[PDB]
Amino acid sequence: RGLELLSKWKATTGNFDEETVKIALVGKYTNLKDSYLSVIKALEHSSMKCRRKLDIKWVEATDLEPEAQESNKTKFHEAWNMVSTADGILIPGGFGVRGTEGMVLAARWARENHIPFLGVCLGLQIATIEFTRSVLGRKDSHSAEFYPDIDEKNHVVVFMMRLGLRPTFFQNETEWSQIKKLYGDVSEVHERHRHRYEINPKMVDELENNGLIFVGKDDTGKRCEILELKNHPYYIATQYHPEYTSKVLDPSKPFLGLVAASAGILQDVIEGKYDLEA
Amino acid sequence: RGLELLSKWKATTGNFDEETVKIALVGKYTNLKDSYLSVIKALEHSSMKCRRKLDIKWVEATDLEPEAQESNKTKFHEAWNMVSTADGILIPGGFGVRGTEGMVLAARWARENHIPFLGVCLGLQIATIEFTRSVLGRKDSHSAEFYPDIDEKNHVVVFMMRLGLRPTFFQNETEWSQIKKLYGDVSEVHERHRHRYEINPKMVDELENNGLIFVGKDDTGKRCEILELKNHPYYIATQYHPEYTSKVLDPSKPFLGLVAASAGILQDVIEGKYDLEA
Amino acid sequence: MKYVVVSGGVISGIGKGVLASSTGMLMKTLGLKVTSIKIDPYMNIDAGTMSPLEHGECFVLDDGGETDLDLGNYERYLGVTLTKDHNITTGKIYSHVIAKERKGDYLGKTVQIVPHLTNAIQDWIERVAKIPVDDTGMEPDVCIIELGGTVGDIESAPFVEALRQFQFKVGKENFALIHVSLVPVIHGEQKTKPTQAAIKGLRSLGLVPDMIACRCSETLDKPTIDKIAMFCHVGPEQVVNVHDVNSTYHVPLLLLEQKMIDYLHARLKLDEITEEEKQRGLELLSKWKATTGNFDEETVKIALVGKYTNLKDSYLSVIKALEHSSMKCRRKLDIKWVEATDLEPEAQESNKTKFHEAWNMVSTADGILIPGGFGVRGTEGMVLAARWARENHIPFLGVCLGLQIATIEFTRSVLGRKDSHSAEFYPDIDEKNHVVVFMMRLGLRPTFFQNETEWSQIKKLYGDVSEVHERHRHRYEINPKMVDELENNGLIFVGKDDTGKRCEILELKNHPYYIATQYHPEYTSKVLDPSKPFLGLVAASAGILQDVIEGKYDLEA
Ligand SMILES: Nc1ccn([C@@H]2O[C@H](COP(=O)(O)OP(=O)(O)OP(=O)(O)O)[C@@H](O)[C@H]2O)c(=O)n1
Ligand SMILES: Nc1ccn([C@@H]2O[C@H](COP(=O)(O)OP(=O)(O)OP(=O)(O)O)[C@@H](O)[C@H]2O)c(=O)n1
Repeated sequence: RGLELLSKWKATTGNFDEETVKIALVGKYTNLKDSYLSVIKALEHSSMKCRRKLDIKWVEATDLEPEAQESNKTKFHEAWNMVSTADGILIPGGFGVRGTEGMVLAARWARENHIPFLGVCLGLQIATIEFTRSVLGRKDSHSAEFYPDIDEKNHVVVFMMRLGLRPTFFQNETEWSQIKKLYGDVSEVHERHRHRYEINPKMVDELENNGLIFVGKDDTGKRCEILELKNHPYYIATQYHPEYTSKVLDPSKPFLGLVAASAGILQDVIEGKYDLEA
Repeated sequence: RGLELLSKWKATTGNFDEETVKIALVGKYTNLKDSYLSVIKALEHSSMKCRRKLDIKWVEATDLEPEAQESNKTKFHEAWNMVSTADGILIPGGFGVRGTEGMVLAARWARENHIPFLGVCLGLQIATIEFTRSVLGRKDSHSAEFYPDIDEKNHVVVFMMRLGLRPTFFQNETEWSQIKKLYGDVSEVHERHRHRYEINPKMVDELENNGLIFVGKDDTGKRCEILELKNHPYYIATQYHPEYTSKVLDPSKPFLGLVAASAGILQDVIEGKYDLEA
Repeated sequence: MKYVVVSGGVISGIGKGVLASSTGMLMKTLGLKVTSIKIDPYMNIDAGTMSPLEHGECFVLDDGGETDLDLGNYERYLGVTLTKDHNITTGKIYSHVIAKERKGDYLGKTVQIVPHLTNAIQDWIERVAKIPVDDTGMEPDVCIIELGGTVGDIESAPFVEALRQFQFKVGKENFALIHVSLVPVIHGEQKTKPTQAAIKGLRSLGLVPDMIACRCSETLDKPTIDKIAMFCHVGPEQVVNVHDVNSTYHVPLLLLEQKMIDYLHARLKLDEITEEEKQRGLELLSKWKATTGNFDEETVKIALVGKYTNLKDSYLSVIKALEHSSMKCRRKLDIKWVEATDLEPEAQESNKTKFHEAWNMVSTADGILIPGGFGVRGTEGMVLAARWARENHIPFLGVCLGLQIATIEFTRSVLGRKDSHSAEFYPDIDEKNHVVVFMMRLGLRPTFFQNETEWSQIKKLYGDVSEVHERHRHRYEINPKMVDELENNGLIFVGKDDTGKRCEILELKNHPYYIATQYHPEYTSKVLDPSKPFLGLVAASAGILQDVIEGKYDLEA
C-alpha cells in the first residue's frame, strides 16, 4: 500500500503535466473564497483524472438578477459573460436565501442549452424550483423559506437538521443514468448531509413524470437525495454535499461527471480511459 | 438654408470630437454586413446626437440557439457574450425564418432584465412571439410562416405586400409613452413598410391587457404598427422600417431612443439637452 | 415615478404636514425610496430674511439653505436629506420665470401665468423628484407633494392649475390626491358642509381627491363618513380621520390601521416598483413598533431656558430632538418653558411673581437646556441657569449660544473675570469672551474629537467614531487665546474643526453630564436615530446614561 500510494501520486502528478475546462461556480458571496473551499478541492481532484486544467469562474449569484441590471450594470455583464462562457455550471450549496433568484437563471441556462450542470444541496433545491418554474409553469413557486405563501412552497421541513454519513439507494429501473454509471453500478452510496428542507413529496410524481427523475432516495423512499434530468448530456443535482468525501486518488463521482462532461469526455471516463493504474 | 446646413454639419462633427454605447444587432447572416446597411447608418446618425461612440456587436441569431451549444459551441459562447455585454439589443427586420429561435431568446433577455430594445419588422413580430411565449405561457406559438399549426399562429396574412410611405396614428390615451414623446407629441407619423404578415388582431386585446401596449396603429385601427411594453426603460418595436427615413441632421426617432436609453440619457434627449442649435 | 398630493380645507392649520410626512413614512414601510416637496404660497424666496418671531425657526439643510421650518418634519418622518429646491415658494417660482424672461429663454413670446408659469411649476416638481434624497443614490419611487395655503386662495391658484395639468403630464395610476378637510362639531353634532363647499372648490379647479382626511374634535360618526362619501368621489373606506392620539408619532400607525396604505398600494399600483427595499421596509416597521412600545412602556423634567419661550414654534426642532431621545429612554418628557430674562436679579423687583415661577422650574428640573437663542436679551439669566447646573451636579446641554454661555459662565465663576461677556458687547474689547468668524458659518461641516479624550461621556455616545458631521449657524466662536486656560481649568474642548482653531464641543471634566455644542444637533435628530447630545441630556436626567451608552436601549437586539 506504500508503493501503490507512490504510483497513484505519480499518476495524479503526470495528469497535471500531461487543455482547459471552464466552470462557473454560482452562489452567494463568492468573494469569500474559503467559504467554498471543499467544492474547489473536489473540482481539482476530478480535473486531474480528466487530465484537464481547471478554471473556476466565480459568479456572485445576485449579479445575474434582472434587478442588478439597473442597480450595478457593469458587474451584471461580468457575471453573465462568465455564465455564457463556461463549459459547465455549478450551484454549490449556498448559505441562506439571498442568491436564489440568480441561481434559478443559471439553472435555466443549463437546462435549456445543453450545458453540463451540478447542483449541490441548495443547488438541487434550485434545480427543482427552476424545473417547476419553467417546465410545469407554476411561476409563483419558491423555497419553503418563503413560508407565508404556503400553497406554492416547493419544499417541506424535515428536522429529524439531517447530518452526517447516511446511505442513498438508486431507484431500481434507472439503468440509463449517467450518475449511477459513475458509481460503478453499485446498489447504494454513502454521503454527508447538512439540510433542514427537502423537495415536497406531494410534487415528486409530477417531476418524475415530466422527466426530472429522482434517481436516488433514502432508506424510506420518502426523501429526495439525487435527481437526473432524463435525456440531457449531464444535469445532476444531489441533496447531499459530495465535496465532503472527494479524495485526491478517488474523486467524488458527482464532481467527476461535471468535469468530464464539461470536457466532453464523460462516456470514456465511465468506460475507464482515465483510471490511474491498468 | 445654406448657412444653417453648415452650422448643423459643424454640430454633428462637434458631436464626434466631443464614451461608448455597445449595441447587439441580432439577426440572420450578419456576416453579410451590407444586408443591414440602413440599420447601421440609422444608429450612426442617432449616436452623433447622443455624443457617444457606436460599437455594433454583430450576432448571428442562430448561434444563440440551445441546439448550437452541441453543434458549434465556440461561436455560441461568442454570440452569448455579445448579447450579455450590450447596453442595448436590436432585432433588425431580418429576411426569412431561420434566425427566429435565437431572436426570441434575445428579446426575452431584454424583456426580463431591463436592457433597452428595438425590434424592426420581424423584430416586432419576435417581440410579440416572445411576450406571448413567456408572459401568456402559450409555448407552441410561432410566426404565421409555420402555416400548418393553424390555431397557434401569432400573425395573419395581409397582402393588400404592404409597401411605401403610409401614416401611423398614436392611440389617444398613451401620454406615458417614451416613443410618442420622441416624436414631439405630434398626432401621427409617416413611415416605410415591407411586410406580408401582421400580429393577429384577435390576440391584441390580450397583449394590451397584459401590458404589451400597441401605442400606434394604422388609419383603420386594425393593423399593429408600433408596440411599447408598459413600465420598461425602453422596449419598443415597429412593424415599419424606420432606418429608411433616418437622416444625418434628423435621426429616426425609434433608433434615437434605442441609443439614448443605451446611454442612460433618454429623458434628457426628450427634454432637449442634445438639439444641434439653441 | 409615482406622486401623492396632500392639500386642502376651509382653514389653514388643519393638519397637512402630519398627514403628509406620516403618509410618506408608510410609503417607506413598503420598502420604497421616498421624497417630499413642500409648496408654499408665501412670497419669501427663503427663510434667510424671515425673523424667528413669525413663521418660526429657520430650519437648516445639509446644503445650508435657510428653508421653510416644515421641511424638518419630513427629514424626521422619512429619514432623508432634502435640498434648497424641495421648498417651492411663490417668490421662488416667480423669480425663476422672471429670470428666464430677461435672459430671453421664451424666444420673444409673451410669457403668461398659463401655460408658461404652470409649466415651470410642473417642470420643477418633476425635476426635484429625481434627486436621490435617500440612503442609496437611486431616484425616489414616490414623491409626497404638500400644497400649503387653502384651495381657493388667490395665493394658491397658480399651484392648483399646475397640479391639475400635472395629473396628465404624469398619468392617473401614477398621481393621487389626499384632501384634508374640516368637520366642525357644534351643538355636539359633526357638520359635513365645510367639506362639501371645499370639495366643490377643489373640483372647480379640477383636482379630484382619491382620499378625504378629516380634522375633527371626535371619532367621525358612521353617518358622517357616509354623508361625506355621498358628496365626494371616494368610497366610505377612504374618508380617513386623524383623531386625538397618545402622541404625534402614532399617526402613521393610525393611518395604516384605517387601511390608508392598503388603498394607496392599489390606487398607485405599487406592485409596478429589490430585496434590500423589501427588508428595509420590514425593518422600518419593526423600529416603529419599538419607538411605539417605548411610549406605552416615569417622567423626566427638563428646563429649556431661553429668549421668548412663549413663541413655542421658535424652538420646534429642539422639542422634537428631546422627544426622539425620550422614546429611547422609555421616559415621558416634560419640558418646563422658562423665559431666561425672568431669572434675572432685576426681574425680582420688576415682575416678582413670574421670577418665582421661572426659578421653581429651574430648581425642579432633572436637566437644564440652553437652546441656542436669537440675540442678546436672555443672556444674563442663561448664565445663572448654567451656574446652577455647573455647581449642583444637574445634567446640562448648551446649544450654540448655550456653549457661548457655558463658556461665559465658567469664565465668570471659575476664573473670576466678572466683567467677561459675549463679543456682542463690542466696546469692552479686552474682556470679550468670543471672536468674529464670518467665513456666517453654515451647513454640514465635520468635527473631530481631540485624540486623548477617551474619558468623555459625549464621544462615547457617538460610538467611539473618529469624527461627526453637523449643522451650524454662528458668527461668533470662543476666543482661541483663552482656550488653553479653559482646558487647563477643566472645561475641556473635546471636539474641534479641521484646522483645530474652532471650538465645536465642550465637556466639563468630572461632571455627570455637562456638554455644550457650537453646532445645532437638533437639525439632525431622527425618530429612529436620536441626536447624541440630546440623548445624553435625557439619559443623564433619567440617571441611566451609563446603560444607554452600554446599549440597554437599542431598538433591535
Ligand atoms: N411630522 C410632524 C408634523 C407636524 N409637526 C408639528 O405640528 C405642528 C404643525 O403641524 P402641521 O402638520 O404642519 O399642521 P399645521 O401647520 O398646523 O397646518 P397645515 O395643515 O396647514 O400644515 C408643528 O408643531 C409641527 O412641528 C411635527 O412635529 N411633526
Ligand atoms: N383670499 C385670500 C386670503 C389670503 N390669502 C393668502 O393666503 C394666506 C392664507 O392664510 P390664512 O391662514 O388663510 O390667513 P387668514 O386669511 O387670516 O385665514 P385665517 O383667518 O385662517 O388666518 C394668507 O396668509 C394670504 O397669504 C389668499 O391667498 N387669498
